[PDB]
Amino acid sequence: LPYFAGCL
Amino acid sequence: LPYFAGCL
Amino acid sequence: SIGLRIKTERERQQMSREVLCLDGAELTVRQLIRIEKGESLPSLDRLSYIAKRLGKSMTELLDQDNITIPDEYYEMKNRLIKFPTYRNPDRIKSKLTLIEEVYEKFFDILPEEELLTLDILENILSFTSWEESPKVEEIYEDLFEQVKRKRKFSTNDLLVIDYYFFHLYGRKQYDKKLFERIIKRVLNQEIWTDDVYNIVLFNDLMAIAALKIFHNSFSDFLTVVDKALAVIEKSQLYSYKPSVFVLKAKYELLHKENKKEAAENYDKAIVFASVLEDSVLEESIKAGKLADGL
Amino acid sequence: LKDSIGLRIKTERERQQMSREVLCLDGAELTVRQLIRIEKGESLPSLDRLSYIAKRLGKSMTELLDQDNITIPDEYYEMKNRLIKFPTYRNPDRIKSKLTLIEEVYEKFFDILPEEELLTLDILENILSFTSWEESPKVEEIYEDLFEQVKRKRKFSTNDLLVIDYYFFHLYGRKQYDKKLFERIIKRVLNQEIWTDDVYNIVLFNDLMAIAALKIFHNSFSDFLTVVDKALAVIEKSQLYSYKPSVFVLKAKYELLHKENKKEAAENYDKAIVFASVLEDSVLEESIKAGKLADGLG
DNA sequence: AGTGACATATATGTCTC
DNA sequence: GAGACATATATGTCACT
Repeated sequence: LPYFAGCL
Repeated sequence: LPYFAGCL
Repeated sequence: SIGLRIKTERERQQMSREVLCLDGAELTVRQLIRIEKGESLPSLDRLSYIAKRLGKSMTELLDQDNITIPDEYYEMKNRLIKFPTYRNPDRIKSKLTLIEEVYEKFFDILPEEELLTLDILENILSFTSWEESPKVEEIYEDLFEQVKRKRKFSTNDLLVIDYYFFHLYGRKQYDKKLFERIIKRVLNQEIWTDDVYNIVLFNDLMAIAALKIFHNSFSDFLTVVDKALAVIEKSQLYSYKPSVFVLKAKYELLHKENKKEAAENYDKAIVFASVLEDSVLEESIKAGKLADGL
Repeated sequence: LKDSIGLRIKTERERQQMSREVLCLDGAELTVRQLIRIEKGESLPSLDRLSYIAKRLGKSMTELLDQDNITIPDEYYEMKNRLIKFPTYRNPDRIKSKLTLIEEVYEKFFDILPEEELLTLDILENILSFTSWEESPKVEEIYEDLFEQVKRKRKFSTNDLLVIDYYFFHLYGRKQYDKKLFERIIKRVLNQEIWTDDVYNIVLFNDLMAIAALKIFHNSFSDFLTVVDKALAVIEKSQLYSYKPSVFVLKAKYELLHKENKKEAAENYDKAIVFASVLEDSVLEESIKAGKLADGLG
């Protein structure tokens, strides 16, 4: 996933 | 109490 | 029911009997079948292991009169705790209205600790002035007297302290040594993972800073600001950081005599309030900046 | 535990000035000799006898064992708070740090953690250690039975949303996937209720970010703004604005690829950059500024 | 996947001093 | 109170499908 979807 | 201290 | 509550909770988590029993070193799948079917009454040893595996307490598993607090209460409690009124009368009236809704809906099932939190929060929100509002001693004699003797503070302890800070704000004559004791103890508190505890702790830190400004006692002022930052950094509740920038703006203006650095901190609070889209907070910070000769 | 209960029984019995012989009554339900073994710790009482002891003492059986025993230490929730609440944004140094923290959490609390907490840590470990769909195991490999049950559930739990997040990680950059299954769980993710469990809402927000990133890769913007609104609903209900910069990036990519509006795309990007700068996240702002420069803006 | 058979463990009762 | 022996129940191992 891109960086913005890595909210964990 | 001032507004910035009213964090409730 | 004891075997049925275990079986229902085990199937709720989509857990098989083998996963719950693991290697059988503490409970075999054979005996878990007997327990859930009611053929055998589980001993406290095995029931203690079953509770640990299911994430429930033994009290939750066998309490016949066990009442469960619905999610609607914590949703209403979340709105009462997490949405700062900033002493706005419309936001105060809305929370006082919500407090009355919460009470008439859940009073029969809420324990005394939760009703005490709603009680103190009702007096904090509906506070008018140190003259008219009820004195902290009148209503919270025991709680405030214990706070005087207590070293570690709870959520309701910090709420009583906040109501004490509201009464202490306007008075020119006050107990100076008692106020110094409370400051050091609030600064000594440890930041939990409970957001409700950290929010009330942040409120006390904001009231301490506001009291030091009214008293013009800027000793240990940066220590309070640092702990207010530490609470924000650990809970990641940045809805309160604009109030920290106001503290730094007040510190530069009134103590460091640096107006240009005080206005820059004010601008950071206004920008922070704008990106949060809280116009009530943004309008209050801009009004405080202009009233401070900026 | 044997002494913990026997101590509580003897204390409450002696404070009520009731003797052992008076408590056991005739002996139909409990004898004095056994009560001595229960109080002194030689024997652990059964539920039927513990119920009689509570009834004679005026307490409920819950009150005799109302001790909060086998409670998860505060240090776990503090270390768990660092794992759930500090977004790595797929940064290698932040991912490895959380992978290190999971190893520390597992060593200290494995014997005491419930199954759902252990499952949360395990799924989180795979999501963090995920690299690419070719080098990382499929969701139907490490969570076979679990993901099959998720395909049929209507109300998703926290661990169910975590499995869906890993499944979203394997879908990205992939062709010839189960299309109908993807659209179905999208509908079910957009149907979940937003309560006050921040761990749930953060993971729910992650799934919403993964859906939008997949819709952008698929060039399918149907219900894209619906995913955006539910993402803002999570932020506004939980007041966790640490994740709002990601939403502004979605609205920018929506204006750039669906509306063909590079003006609004560059404007929502700037809102994300000033939001990340006001949050003081160097990795987040430098990542958003690299995305705007890659999309041909600013 | 739940069974039943049978031994063991533990709590519990009934003496005994 | 405490030790001795018997009993009821919970639990574990085996065996079977």
